[PDB]
Order: sequence, then C-alpha cells, then structure tokens
Amino acid sequence: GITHDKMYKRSKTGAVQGKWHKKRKYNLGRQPANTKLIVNEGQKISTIRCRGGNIKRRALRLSHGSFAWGSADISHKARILQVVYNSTSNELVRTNTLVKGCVVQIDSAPFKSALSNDTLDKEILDQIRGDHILARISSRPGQVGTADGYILEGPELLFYQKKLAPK
Amino acid sequence: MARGVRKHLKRLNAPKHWLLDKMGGIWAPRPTNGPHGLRECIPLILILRNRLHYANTYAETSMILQDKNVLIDGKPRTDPTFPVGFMDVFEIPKVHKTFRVLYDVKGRFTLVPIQSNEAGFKLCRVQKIFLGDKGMPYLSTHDARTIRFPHPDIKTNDTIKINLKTGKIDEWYKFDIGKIVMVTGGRNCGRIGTIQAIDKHMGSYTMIRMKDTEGTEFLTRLCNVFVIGNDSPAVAIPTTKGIRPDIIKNRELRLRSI
Amino acid sequence: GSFCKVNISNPVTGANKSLMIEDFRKSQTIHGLRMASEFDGAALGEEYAGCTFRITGGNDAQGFPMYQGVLKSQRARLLLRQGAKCYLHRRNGERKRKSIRGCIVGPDLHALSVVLVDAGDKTLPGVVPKRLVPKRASKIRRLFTKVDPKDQMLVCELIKKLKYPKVQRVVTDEKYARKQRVIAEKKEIMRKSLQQLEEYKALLSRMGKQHNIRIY
RNA sequence: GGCUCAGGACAACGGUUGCACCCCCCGCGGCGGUCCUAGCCGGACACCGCUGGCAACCCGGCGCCAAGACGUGCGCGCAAGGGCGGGCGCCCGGGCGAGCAGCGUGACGCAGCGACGGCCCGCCCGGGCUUCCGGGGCAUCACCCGGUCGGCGCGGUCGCGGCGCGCCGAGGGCCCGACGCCUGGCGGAGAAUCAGGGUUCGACUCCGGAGAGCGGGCCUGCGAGACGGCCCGCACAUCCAAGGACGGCAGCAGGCGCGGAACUUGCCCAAUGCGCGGCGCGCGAGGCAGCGACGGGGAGCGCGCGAGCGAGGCGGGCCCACAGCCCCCGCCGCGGAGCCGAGGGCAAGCUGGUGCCAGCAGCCGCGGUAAUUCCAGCUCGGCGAGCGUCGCGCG
Ligand SMILES: [Mg+2]
Ligand SMILES: [Mg+2]
Ligand SMILES: [Mg+2]
Ligand SMILES: [Mg+2]
Ligand SMILES: [Mg+2]
Ligand SMILES: [Mg+2]
Ligand SMILES: [Mg+2]
Ligand SMILES: [Mg+2]
Repeated sequence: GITHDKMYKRSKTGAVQGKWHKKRKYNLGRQPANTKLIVNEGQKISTIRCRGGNIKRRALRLSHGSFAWGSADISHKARILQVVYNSTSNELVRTNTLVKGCVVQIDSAPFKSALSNDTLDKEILDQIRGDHILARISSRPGQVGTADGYILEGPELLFYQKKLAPK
Repeated sequence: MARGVRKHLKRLNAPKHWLLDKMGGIWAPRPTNGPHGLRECIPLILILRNRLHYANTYAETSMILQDKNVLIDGKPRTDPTFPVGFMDVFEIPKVHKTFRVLYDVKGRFTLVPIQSNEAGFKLCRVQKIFLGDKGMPYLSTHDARTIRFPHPDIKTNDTIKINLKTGKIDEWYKFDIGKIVMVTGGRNCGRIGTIQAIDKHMGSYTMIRMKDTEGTEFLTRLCNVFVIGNDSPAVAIPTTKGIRPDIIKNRELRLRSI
Repeated sequence: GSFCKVNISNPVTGANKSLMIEDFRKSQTIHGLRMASEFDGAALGEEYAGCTFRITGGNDAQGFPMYQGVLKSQRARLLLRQGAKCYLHRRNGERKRKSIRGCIVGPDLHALSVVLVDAGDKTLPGVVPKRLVPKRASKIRRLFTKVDPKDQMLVCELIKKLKYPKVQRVVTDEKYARKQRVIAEKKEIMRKSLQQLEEYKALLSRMGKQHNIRIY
C-alpha cells in the first residue's frame, strides 16, 4: 500500500535506480486523520494497532482542549470556536481542520470568570472582556488524540493580528 | 532477510574458543538469552559433556539437569543451553566439586576449583549508571543484573563484590592506576597485569596500558579490562599467573609432555 | 426435485420432529417471509392449525444455508470473517469467500427450520430431559451469595460407578490461605521498599536528590 | 529450518561509524502504592443428543454444561501528550566530547494491572535505517535530471528524511566518463593456473540478499506485505449426479519436455540439533543404506626349483535403531590388462595387399608398382586399472 521507502525515487543525478524487491511492511503509511472541529455527532477518537503492539489514537472529531496563559500562569479547559489562520493553506481554514500550528479562537468564559480584576498585559485583558481569545495549537492530533495549546503573547500576536485584521 | 529471530547455529559458525570438532555434526547448541551474550559465554552442556565427561549425550545431560544436580550462583538451572560466563560459580554438591569460571592464558574458559569461604560471592563489573522510574538511581553489570540505590562513591567501570545469597554490595574497587586487572577480550584474554597509563580520545575509545609481572607491556581497550582487587587478586586464579608463553616455550613444554 | 422437509423443534420440552411437503400453492403464505418472523400454522390446518411458528433457518436445494441481513431471494457470495456463521476457520485471522442463500424465503428452498412460540390448547406429538448437571457453585446454590459454609450436596446421579461433576468457584482453606499469604507478601514488599527509600534519603545528607514525591 | 539464483549494475555485498531519529518475543535480574458478592461475580460457544439439507466440498436449527477462555471489577493517584522553571565572551553531578536525563508546578485524560497479580525498567539475540572507502562493459551513448536540487510548514511513520502535500527559490550531476544501452550479471569468504609480477572463474558446503506461475492487496501476531496463510485479475490445470467446487514440487523421492550432460516413488530419529514438555513425542532437517570409472588414495595378476599368500564360498564373532561394510577367528581355496602409437616434432622396424583409388594426416606431408606414413600379420614403445577423442580456462 502506501509506503515511504526511497527505492521508488530518483538519484541525486536524476537517474532511475531500479527496483530489487517487493513492498515491505516496515515502510508503510496510512491515510490522514483529517481531524475536524465539531462547531450521532460528538467527540470521536479511534485507536490504531502499531508496530510492536503499541497503541496510537487519532482524533476524528473534538471540541475542547486545555489552554495556558504563560505570563500569568493561568490554565483552563476551553471550547474551541473556529480556526481563523493557517500558514500551510487556506483550504484547511475553510474546513475548520485541526492540526499543530493552527491559530484558533477559544471561548473567554473560563478566563473572564476570574480575570478582569488584576494587573496584567492589556491586550489579553481586552480579548478577555470580549467573546473570544486568540490562541495556538501545540499538540499533534492524529498521533495523541488531543488538541492543546497556549495563548499568544507578544510579537507573534502582533504578527497574526496584522495578518488577519484586513480580512 | 529473515522474517524473525534466529534459533539455529551451524557448527562452523560457532565461536572458535569453544573448541568444537568439525565432524561432530552439522549443528551446534544455540545458547538462550540470559546473564551473558552469545560471544561471551559457553553453554552448560559443553561443560557437562565435552569437558567433565559426566554425560555422553544430550539426553543424559537433560536428565541430569532436570533432576536438579547443578547450581549456578545458588540457583538450580534445568536448561541445557543456559549460558555460563566469566566469574561465575559452578557447584555440584553431589560430588562436592566447586569451580569458578575464568579465562586461561590461551583465551578459553577454564574451571578453577575453589573453597567454601569464597564461594558465597562473585565479582561484577559496573558499566552503566542510569535513572529509572521515579528518578531512582540504578546500576547494572556484566551479568545482566540491576541494583537499586547504589552508593554515590561507586562509578562506572568499577568492580563490585556481592553476596550470592543476598545481592547486597560489600566493598568496591575503583578503576585507578596501580590496580591489578585481568583482560577479558581480544588478543590478550587471560593475561593479568597492573595499570600503568590511561589515555582518552574525545568521541572514540579509551586505551589502557598494562604491564605484566615479568615486565612485558601490552595494550587493550577499556571495554574488556576487569579489576580483580587492589594490587592482589581477590579470588583464586589458575595455577599459572596470567603469563602467556611464546611459541618456542610452548613447543618445549609439549615435547616434555610427549 | 420439488419438495421441502420442514423440521419443527420445541424448546419448552426439547422435542423435535420433521414432516414432508410436496406442494407450494398451499405454502404461498410462507413465501416472502424472513428469518425471525411469526408464521401462523394455518398453512397445515390438520394438526397444526391455530399455532404460531417462527422461522429460524433452512437450506436451499444445493445445500447453501440462509444468512440473515442479505434481504434477497437468491444466494450470493461475501467475505466471511472469523467467528461469523456458516464458516469454520483454520487459522486465527483467516477469511473466506463462499456462497450463502438469501434470508428471504421462496420456492427455491428444500429445508426449513422453525420453532413453536405460541400454541393452542390441543395436544401434539411434538418434557425436557437433562443430560448434565450444573457445575458452578452459584448454579447449584441457586438450585439446591455470601455463603460462609461453602459445603454442598453429593447425591448427584449414579451409573456401577458414581459420577458427579466437580464443583467450581468454591473457596476453602487452600484458597483463603493463598490469598492471605499473597496480601501479606505484597504488604511486606511495599514496607521494605519504603524503608529502603527512607534510609537512602536519610543518607545523602551531603548531596541533592530528585524523586517523585508521593502525593495523597 | 530446507530449495533455487529469475530479478537487481553509485543498488545488493565487503570492511569502518552512528541512532543525542528507532522497535524487539522467549530468557536473566529487578520493581511491584491506582482518584471517583471480594469465603469468590455474569452470559455464552466448542465437543455431545434430537431433527436435516447437498454428487462432492460444505454446513443449518433446538437443547442442559467448564475454564489459567470473554466481560465486569474489590484497590495507598497514576499511562501518553501539553505550558512554565539555567547563563551574560568561552572553558576549568545521574551522565556525556557534547543542555542530555530526571524533578517540581499550573491545567487536561482516566489508558494498563487486579475472581489463583502483572503493568513497568535494564541486559541479550534480532531487525530498521545511516557515515567513510571499494563496487562490470560499450563514446558508431556527450550532455542529463524537472520532486529533479535546496528552504519553510503540516501530515504520516517505530523513527530521521521530497517520504507525501501546499508555498518559495532556483539548483544538482558530467572526459577523475555523467545519462543511456547491454550482460548466457546474485555478492563475498574463496577456486584453477604457476619462478616473481599476474590471467580467468566464483550455480553449489559458511555469511548476506532475493523469490516461491506473472502482477498486486491483506488478516493474525513481538515479529510476515508469509504463499506446505487468505482476496482479485491474467495464463494454465482438475472433479461434476452440470447447479457448483478446487490447485500451485525453484521441499524429499518419482514422471514429461529439453538438452552433449546428471541416481531409489528405500529404512530410522539411535547420533547433531530444533519445537513442545518432567522420566517423552515429532521432524524427507539430519543419519543409514542403494545406483555411481566426476574425481582422489592404497594394494595386486608372482617369488622360486618349494613353499607360501591372495580374491572367492560355507560358518562363528564385532558393529549396526534393524541389516550390510571394514576388522578378527575356523573349513574349502577362480591368479584375469587394456588404450594409444612405431617418418619428424616425439620414445619406439618385416612380410602381403592396393595403386593419387580406397584412405592417413592437430602442422610438415604419404599414396601415380619397396608405400619406413593406408589396410593386415610379426615385432617393438608409452602410461597403466586406466587409456584415448571433443570444447573451455591458465601456462
Ligand atoms: Mg477506582
Ligand atoms: Mg478474567
Ligand atoms: Mg540473471
Ligand atoms: Mg545461503
Ligand atoms: Mg519470501
Ligand atoms: Mg506472498
Ligand atoms: Mg509447494
Ligand atoms: Mg514456509
């Protein structure tokens, strides 16, 4: 089936190497999970029997995740609203597909329920008084079956704000 | 490429220092995994059948072992392919024979008979220190044994004395210049000498220079240098004291024995 | 040929009987019925009138059994997994493709398996005997929880040599003692490890340590 | 384990590194704390009984019963993953050459073990990839490559990686022979030949690789893209009571075809080992026997003026899993040499025929009336249980 063996490629000179054996099971790959944001329907996670009896779980649908505000040391479980930016391609954004590095909007309730009363960074607080907070994804859905991340801070926040503001 | 692990062993592909006849058969015993590896071990049946001669076939050895007639480090072993290695204790109470497995100068395994006072322990080489679960310090040895909570004063390549009945450390010998050692690998297996120099190369092997009692000097890598005491051996050693004669003297000895 | 051997089985008394049918027109009402479907016995009025029957299985004229959810009047092939019906496996992951008759009933059948669920008051040629006795402790205790004695009966059945099934799930001295010894061993092991940790920590007063602090 | 060498020419393979980018059954040694009826839990199937279909292969329905089988699960917080936690030019413990491991703490999630206690860690064998060097011929193949070269990001993988996808840039190789084509191309340890330097070969005993009619796909499992495992297409082949069913000797014997060329459809696990297992079973692996002028080694067809010894036969031992064979002991006692040549190279010559005919002759040459060379007899020479002819390699 799908394989990642290098025998089917060309050489550094651009030559055809040739083939000397049939396909092997060590060098196989699998179809992508394509984890979807929920926005019969519910959280669905599958399990994969990998080499050595090891277990791998890929998420197909999920709606929640753990997010951390590093500067203030605040962490809660929050609901993810939608994906708003992705560097690889805009098609993933349109489909609300979750991958590592996606930029998402989370609900503000778990944070505002305790914030807006202590001196901290102005920008995060302005986000808090609203409905959503900009954030990022740091885990790998499709390998561990989870979608965690962290709240954006300084220069990267400015970068992404300037990116998505005109839209 | 074989689809799995290997279970057989051709006789011609067996280690040389086992001394197996070419015409004995197509096959040789395949040792099972255990305290020692394939190339640093010798199966029990070879000792029990081709040396001591208490058995003449595989079957007799099987009966003897399954009747519990040999103890290895205080534990009865019923496997004819169990691996025996260096500085192991071989006791047969039915005949009051006790042997310690060591190396001869020629580079082969030999049985040195011992006493009762020194058969309650063995020497082990520590070559790995690591943190296990929960950050608990650990320590491993050449015979595939691990000990938890070792003394901080014990470092790598040191030598450790452990009681056979209880795997508890008593005293330890450091790896240092001026300590008697015994070579356990390569061209110089079975030689005994004292460390004179230590030279390290970043990212490569560390070479140890040793001098024999007679003034001969030889070199070997640190991976097969075993400490056996502080200037004097801690255990009984073969009749010869780790002296390898030259071909001329060996020929003279052969002619004398002829 | 043109016929169908109907086999009737009685689960309440464990009696089974078979009969012969040489017609289809009388049995047209049997056509179009699926497995696990009530089938009034009026088709065979004499001796089987006023009785409700359920269709359980059958075999077509070539011998192919009938599968469940096929929903067809004709046999077909499918890949059968291990542990499914009408397939005896050889290895532990082997599959096999074979032909099976469709669940829907039709003239093509040569056999029928049916059961009696509700009947009238009339007697029919078609009590349940028992060939074996319950073996687990719970079963026999039910038929002559938290039962301290754990004793039991032994009258059983005799055939001369007396033969009775051995009782299972019974705890006496050996099992109780074994469990208690195992518990004591585990407690001793935990205590020894804790003591070793404590003395190691007491040592190293002149150095640093890192271990997983026990929470709770 | 056993068979074979089709395919594959910066590959496989050989030596030398590495994983601080990895996985691993048995075995050995440790470790063993589990959030929210425990005198012992629940329901089934197999074998089996009754009733049945079909030519065969194959199975159906009903029914009581077991588990070191399946499910649930008694318990001192514990799987994967995720955020935060070092410096001020550099260097001078858990551990390294190397900031690598572990731990704490804020949030998520309740994975595995537990109705006779094993989740986890280390070692070991094995595997996967990877650095450096070596790794066929043709220039009547001189320019080649376009995921081809690199970068960023995600995905997938046991895992690194153009391995795959999106975007960006343009690159990479070449007379120190690229690219293409051919091979009656598996590689090495090694074999033949013989002053020294070398030439040719390397199916086959050990190691490594690849395959099981061709081409693909997959389940089980630590481990197979396995074929004495399953699914499909193609090419073949088989049984059918014509609706259906079924197969893969490059495993051991045996058969057809092909070819210049190649053996018994034998007996046994007693030995060496492997699998399971306590006083053992099985194994066409392997061993024993049979055919066998591939070939290698050792004796002999006489010595002597009479004695002696072989082969061979009839019996007894030894050996053997059973039997042969060798060897030993007794009574009778089958003594058999061919293949080449006799002008030179090259050691070895006498009559009768034929008449440039028939024929010899590796080369030179003979034969048209003595033929020292043809065909025959005598004699002689070489090697010898072996001799000669054909093809190939070395010399
Ligand atoms: Mg609980
Ligand atoms: Mg259970
Ligand atoms: Mg070929
Ligand atoms: Mg091979
Ligand atoms: Mg294969
Ligand atoms: Mg296959
Ligand atoms: Mg076959
Ligand atoms: Mg096979």
